[PDB]
Amino acid sequence: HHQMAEEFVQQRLANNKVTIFVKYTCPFCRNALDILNKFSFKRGAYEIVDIKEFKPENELRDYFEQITGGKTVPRIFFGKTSIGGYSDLLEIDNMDALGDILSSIGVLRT
Repeated sequence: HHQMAEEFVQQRLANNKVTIFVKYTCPFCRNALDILNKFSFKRGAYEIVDIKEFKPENELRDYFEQITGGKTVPRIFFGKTSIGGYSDLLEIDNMDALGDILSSIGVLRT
């Protein structure tokens, strides 16, 4: 009668994969996606997850808070590890560390 938010999130994560959880309209979502969309990924190594597929929204917010420290999208995962949100990603990009991190975690098409 009820999928748990924890299962919804964790089923979509993998060790060598970037997963970003978004909503259709979320302006930091687009901004985040634009960063990631600069790169070409291996097959199955990048997934954009529409959180409107999960109800109730508050259960998924509460779970994101427990494992990422924030409630609202975008929520970005490099492997099974939470990176946080848009300004977290922007910070990595601005330091020019993002390409190296993406290389290390095995997601880039070469």
